[PDB]
Amino acid sequence: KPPKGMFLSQEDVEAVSANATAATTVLRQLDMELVSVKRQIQNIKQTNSALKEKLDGGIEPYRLPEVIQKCNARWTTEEQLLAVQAIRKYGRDFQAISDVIGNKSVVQVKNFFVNYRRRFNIDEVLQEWEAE
Amino acid sequence: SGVEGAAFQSRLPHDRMTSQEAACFPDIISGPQQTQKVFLFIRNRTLQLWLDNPKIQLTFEATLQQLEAPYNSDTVLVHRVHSYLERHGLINFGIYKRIKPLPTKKTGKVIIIGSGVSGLAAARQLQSFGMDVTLLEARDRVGGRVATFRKGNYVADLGAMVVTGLGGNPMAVVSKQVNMELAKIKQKCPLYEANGQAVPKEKDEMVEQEFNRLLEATSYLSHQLDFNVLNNKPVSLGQALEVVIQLQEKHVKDEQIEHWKKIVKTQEELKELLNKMVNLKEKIKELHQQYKEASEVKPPRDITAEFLVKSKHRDLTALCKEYDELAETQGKLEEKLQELEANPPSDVYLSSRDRQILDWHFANLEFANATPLSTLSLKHWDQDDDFEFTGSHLTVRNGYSCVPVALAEGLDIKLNTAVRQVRYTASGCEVIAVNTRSTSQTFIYKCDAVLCTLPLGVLKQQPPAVQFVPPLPEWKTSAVQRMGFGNLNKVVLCFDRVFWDPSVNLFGHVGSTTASRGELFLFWNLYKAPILLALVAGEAAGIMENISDDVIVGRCLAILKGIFGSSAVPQPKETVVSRWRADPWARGSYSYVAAGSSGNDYDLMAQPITPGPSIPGAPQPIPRLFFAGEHTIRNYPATVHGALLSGLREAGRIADQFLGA
Ligand SMILES: Cc1cc2nc3c(=O)[nH]c(=O)nc-3n(C[C@H](O)[C@H](O)[C@H](O)COP(=O)(O)OP(=O)(O)OC[C@H]3O[C@@H](n4cnc5c(N)ncnc54)[C@H](O)[C@@H]3O)c2cc1C
Ligand SMILES: O=CCCc1cc(F)cc(F)c1OCc1ccccc1
Repeated sequence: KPPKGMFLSQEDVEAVSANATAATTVLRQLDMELVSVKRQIQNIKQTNSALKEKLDGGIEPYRLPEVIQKCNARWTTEEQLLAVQAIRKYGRDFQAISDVIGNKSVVQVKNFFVNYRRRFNIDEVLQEWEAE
Repeated sequence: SGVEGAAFQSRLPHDRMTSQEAACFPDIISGPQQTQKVFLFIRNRTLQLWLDNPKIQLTFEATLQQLEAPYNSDTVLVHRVHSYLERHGLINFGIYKRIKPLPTKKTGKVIIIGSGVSGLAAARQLQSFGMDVTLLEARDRVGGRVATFRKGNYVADLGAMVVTGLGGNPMAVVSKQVNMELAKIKQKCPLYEANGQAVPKEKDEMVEQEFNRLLEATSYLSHQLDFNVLNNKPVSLGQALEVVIQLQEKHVKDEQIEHWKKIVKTQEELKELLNKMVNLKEKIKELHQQYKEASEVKPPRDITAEFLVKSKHRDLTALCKEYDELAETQGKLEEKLQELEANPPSDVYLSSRDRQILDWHFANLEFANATPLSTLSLKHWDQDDDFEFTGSHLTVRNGYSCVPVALAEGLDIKLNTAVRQVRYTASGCEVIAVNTRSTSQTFIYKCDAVLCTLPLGVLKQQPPAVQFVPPLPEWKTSAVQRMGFGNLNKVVLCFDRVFWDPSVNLFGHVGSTTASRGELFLFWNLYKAPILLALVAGEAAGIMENISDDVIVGRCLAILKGIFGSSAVPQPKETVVSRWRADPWARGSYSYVAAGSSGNDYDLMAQPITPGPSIPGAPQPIPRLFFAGEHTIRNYPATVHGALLSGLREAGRIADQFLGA
């Protein structure tokens, strides 16, 4: 029930009246508290300004061009051999495996996992991936 | 309505009987509702007839002829109601032409100490009732704290000068009885900071509003947080305002800390994000080198060499995707951080200019209460608030003294007679007094009863100006100690020409320090001849009394020169400076509800004193020593109307005691 924009808690009232110099002490500690928060803002602004200056150049010297490859349905020998190595390295990450081969959808990779499960010791290969 | 307005104008509920009426008509208030309504109409109509023409006495016979059936059928009831109104001063008070000339058989003898308004009003009543009345006045004039300076065409009031609203105000009746040139006080009051520049309209309003909100807050602090005692002593309005202001300054710092903490939290979220990016950039940089080396193994290559190119490629685009998202988040954070960096909460609760203007509003309150805010009772300082009259405040253009002078016509007033001692016994009273012009001329006044209307300042004197034999009992002296008696002074400045704004009755000077906020803070243009009044309030009142008039007038002219220009302000032709605390017949200006006091002390002040028996085992004596004056009326203290009412009260009380009701 206090006027709008007045602030008057029982808690604060006692803290400003419990002592002869309670008020100025309270407000002094809030002054120093604010000073040390501003001090901390200065250190981070300068720390972050140094970090921004390291990101000068973005990653633009390092971005490859984006090639699109017509998602073909036939598995060349060379494409099967890429999948087996991608399994060895990426496990069940069907997306990464697709991105490596280039012309094979995520599902086509999944289908590959079963059709060539026997002939490519795919189980042995996944076990081999889980060691490292 | 009409009979309803009569009750309202008499400070009476129209549809209900008061405590006082219950006392005089217990048969009616304890009886059926229908007779109470008949009583209330008889009372309200008799009030109306009186109010509709207060220049002539309203007699019982005249009242009955004007009542109509069924209300004029119980004539005993009408006569009882009329006499009640007459005795208590609700009709036929003030100055009226008397139909039946005053009977010569005078019954009883009353000495009235003081011929201010309270003393005068009682005396008029007591004479009307047939008693022998003498007033003893220390000064060479009537009116007490109604004191009008008059020289030539210059007329200006050194004491009371404002008639509050006329709705419910007994001064309204008096003003139809006395030629008072009442004029509305336009409340617009421009302020000029110490450098003479006007306070811009934006700032005048921001701070007045803050002033009003600070007052509300102390009241919240009083009622909701029961913050009424601190360190075993009663809290004052002053302390409460300090505590409220301290907490608003605290909240401003709390809000600043909360704000910069949102910036630190965000900067730190950004630091962590940047560290994640410089490491990812380095990892990308090194990976690209690998992709470059592997793709420079010119084909035809075996399928592991091909897998190396294609998987480094895939690994690199993923890290670039990871880095592109982290940079999208870096923009979202640098946004928050720039919005926050641009929304800083208020820097300060009040600037130094703010605080000075605020102090003018505090000085204005110190004026209204004639006392520093550190002395006002937080719990009770505004207890008379629910009794304020309705209507515009007014001033008395021909000088308020026209009222006491008029009331004094026909009374036996011994001026220049300072009471030194009040003796009251079971058999009567003796008032010992001296001539103020040669204190060796001693006077003894024997009487049935003494109405003491000495100011609370005089009653407070140690050592005493006026000795009571036997001494006043503790319950009365303790009240006298607790009650506040404050101080307020005026500087009258009479010029030959008007250099201020003629359509502006008030303007303020904003002092530069809290300490001096009461010093010449407000100026009044109230009169026909070019006169400015200047107020000294608060802590400044008492201090300026030990400064010469020439310096006080000098400080005034300096202030006015700053506001209106050095060439526009000539030297005054006449100046007066009040020193009310030093006035030994006043010892202050008017009472205030002090910390540690309350409304009940005003009732205690009004309680009469009853001596003990002369012979032991003798029947209980009647009361002998009665009290009136502004310090004796709980609901209207510190006013002229309050004093007038208190005199009417005691005259009824005394007449009831010595003539019978
Ligand atoms: C500066 C100032 C501004 C005010 N402004 C406001 C205002 O504008 N409007 C308003 O309504 N009220 C105001 N008041 C208050 C108002 O003036 C008083 O409440 C009222 O006039 C006092 O009436 P009273 O009869 O109780 O006391 P007083 O008028 O003081 O009467 C007491 C009398 O007793 C006399 N006396 C004292 N000692 C002795 C003694 N030893 N022997 C004999 N006689 C003695 C005094 O001289 C005086 O005449 C103001 C008062 C002052 C001083
Ligand atoms: O000149 C003296 C002022 C006397 C005074 C004392 C009161 F106790 C009540 C008043 F009505 C009043 O006068 C008008 C006033 C009203 C509000 C604020 C300040 C003054």
